[PDB]
Amino acid sequence: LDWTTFRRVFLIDDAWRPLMEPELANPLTAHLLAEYNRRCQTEEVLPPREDVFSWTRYCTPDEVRVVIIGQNPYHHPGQAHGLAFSVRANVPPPPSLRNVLAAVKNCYPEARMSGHGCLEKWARDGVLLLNTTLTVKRGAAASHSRIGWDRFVGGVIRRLAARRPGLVFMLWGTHAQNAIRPDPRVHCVLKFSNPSPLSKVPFGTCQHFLVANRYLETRSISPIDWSV
Ligand SMILES: OC[C@H]1O[C@@](CO)(O[C@H]2O[C@H](CO)[C@@H](O)[C@H](O)[C@H]2O)[C@@H](O)[C@@H]1O
Repeated sequence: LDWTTFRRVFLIDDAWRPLMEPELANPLTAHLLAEYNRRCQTEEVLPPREDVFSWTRYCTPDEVRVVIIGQNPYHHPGQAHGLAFSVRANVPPPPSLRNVLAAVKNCYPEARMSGHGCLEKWARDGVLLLNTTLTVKRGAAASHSRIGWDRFVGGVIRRLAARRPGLVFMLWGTHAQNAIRPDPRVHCVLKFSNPSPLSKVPFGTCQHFLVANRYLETRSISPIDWSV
């Protein structure tokens, strides 16, 4: 597994090399990539290839201030673009994203919200929106959850966390909470129910956005402007 080749294939930004290159030495990464490629040859896999690692482009590893974990990408064309929860700018926010934006609006009654659900602005500001499974077969939710992305992604998050003391993690729902278990004494770990529409627990009362900024300030880190 060669870094230059891998980087070129997925248009990965090079600032992430120290965090991702080590993952290429894990024998299981080769298996993951061969299976991902096998899937792309036999299915309409989403998001498009050039977007699978869009999260490496919006900000560098040292700019990450908050990590929000997702599960699987949207499986309808035109929705997913490589970031957890986010959808392309011309797509009315699906239920889970609508729920997240509503909590944001409840936390910040004055925020000037655009009404769209493209979280590129958050990503550029260092809010890492990462799915534990990066791809999916069109029309079949979570269809790629067993191909190996979760270990690769978890590895990257682990290296990022060791490199960076003081991160805020927002772990929403069971799956997110089981996949990433950051040292609570080194990082601010915030848990909540799932913004997924299947949850019968309202996501609207989530105050993580406010809690996160108070934490960042105690660590002399600039707060996040959550408007979007
Ligand atoms: O439902 C109206 C409106 O309420 C919001 C804001 O809290 O979310 C609630 O309702 C959803 C179902 O429509 C739930 O899935 C969600 O958990 C709950 O907080 C908005 O998201 C929604 O537009």
